[PDB]
Amino acid sequence: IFLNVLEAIEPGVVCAGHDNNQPDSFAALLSSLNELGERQLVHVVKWAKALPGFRNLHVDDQMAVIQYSWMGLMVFAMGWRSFTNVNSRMLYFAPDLVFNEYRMHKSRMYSQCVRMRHLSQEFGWLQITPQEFLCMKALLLFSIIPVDGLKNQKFFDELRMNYIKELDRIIACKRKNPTSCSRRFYQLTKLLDSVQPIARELHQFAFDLLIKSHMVSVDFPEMMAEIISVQVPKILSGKVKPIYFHT
Ligand SMILES: C[C@]12CCC(=O)C[C@H]1CC[C@@H]1[C@@H]2CC[C@]2(C)[C@@H](O)CC[C@@H]12
Repeated sequence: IFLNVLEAIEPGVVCAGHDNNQPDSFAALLSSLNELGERQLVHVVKWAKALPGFRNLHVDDQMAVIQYSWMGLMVFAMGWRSFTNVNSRMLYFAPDLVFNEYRMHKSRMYSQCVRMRHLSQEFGWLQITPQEFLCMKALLLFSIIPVDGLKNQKFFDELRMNYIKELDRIIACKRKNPTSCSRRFYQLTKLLDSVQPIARELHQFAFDLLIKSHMVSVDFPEMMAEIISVQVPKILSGKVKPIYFHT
């Protein structure tokens, strides 16, 4: 039943509304990414809330969890769109916002894009399964919290453990078998850990851009400006940190 839900609640295609007739300018690319950000945020919020056992979390923790994991969730899904649609050649942000080397450099985000392209490849280098992808993605929502804990840390802990057990079950139940029930787990949890450092580089980047955003003609939609100035700082200042499997 768990896999039915994830498959059933998987959001669809989200376009960024990017004008591809216009030249690839830093402000153009980042504004489109920003807008894409506002657009996917809406979806992620509706996805997370329809997640199994999500309502078991306290109200502001439901929101907290979302406002802290959104960067990680979106990159992971983006990495995945890149794998299916284009074999991780280029980064598939949206059908109308595909980044190539030029764009990557022409976004002043080259290095970060290398890491994400690198992630998309892992989906291939490991032959990651659509069912594993979904579970992994779900687990990402419960992978970053305040060091002083949430309102009801207990419920969150119950919720996080169960999701881990599921990622473990779709690695055991008949389908691909292989006693590799361990090697496969070490690797996925290893892949899961790797989205975090990538998400941090983007967190810092989004932040600096926002501070001097109007100095570079870069528009930040409402929701995005709020979360980057209110929630991301807590991550960057160390108040909220990611949960790592390996450490
Ligand atoms: C989450 C988004 C938007 C949704 C997506 O598919 C990928 C992705 C990764 C880069 C983020 C971007 C939103 C806008 C940000 C945060 C920019 O300010 C700098 C990095 C961008």
